[PDB]
Amino acid sequence: MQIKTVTFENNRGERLAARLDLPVDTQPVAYALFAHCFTCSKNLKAVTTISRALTTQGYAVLRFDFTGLGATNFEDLRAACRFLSAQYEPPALLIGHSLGGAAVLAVAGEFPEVKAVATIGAPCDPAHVRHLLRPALDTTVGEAVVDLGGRPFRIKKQFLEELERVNLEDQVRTMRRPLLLFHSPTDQIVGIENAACLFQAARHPKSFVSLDQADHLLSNSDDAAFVGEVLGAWARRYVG
Repeated sequence: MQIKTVTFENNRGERLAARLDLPVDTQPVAYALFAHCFTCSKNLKAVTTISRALTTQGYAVLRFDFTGLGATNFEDLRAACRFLSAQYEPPALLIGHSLGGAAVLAVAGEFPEVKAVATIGAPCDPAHVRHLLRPALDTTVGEAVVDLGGRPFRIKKQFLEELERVNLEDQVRTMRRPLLLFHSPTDQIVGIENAACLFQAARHPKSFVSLDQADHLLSNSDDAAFVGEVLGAWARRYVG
């Protein structure tokens, strides 16, 4: 594995940063976009453990920090996908954790080259997102403060507005791509009922893997390794 810092712009010319994790394979089996909220934790051990499991299997992984902790919206995720399409290969796998999971599910259908989608702890609807969010104080307008049980962060109000308008369950039903949902039954932030909701909305192929006693932010790195290894093995059926 080699890790690189990358930079790219969105359609407003704003500069975004990400980390690109490359495998030993000169040609990766696939490039994955991984939109996540693990930056809410005390460290990045969860996301680097997942990413390392994927690079071990030959994937390249673009880690996109959805929290902005180092304000996000759908266009920033699209910008990351365009960056991969231009400078690498269009991503064949989308991965989303927490709010990032809701985001990748809502945009996956926009990208024909995406062959598989996987999420971790994703909420299924606006009511369960509202549980996590409150309006931020205006000065910079139109943002919200998110609480996932760790470091809080800001996002654009446009995110929930757009998510509510496109309807996540409709998007999942019409995605026409294989889906893998990970969720902990003991998740205190986004309840396990959200995974059942998403699974019922989806069409086959659809899959679900239980994270047993894991927490929302995967603070046990054994759980993060598990997610990465299973995800990589599963997606290989579809990406090549």
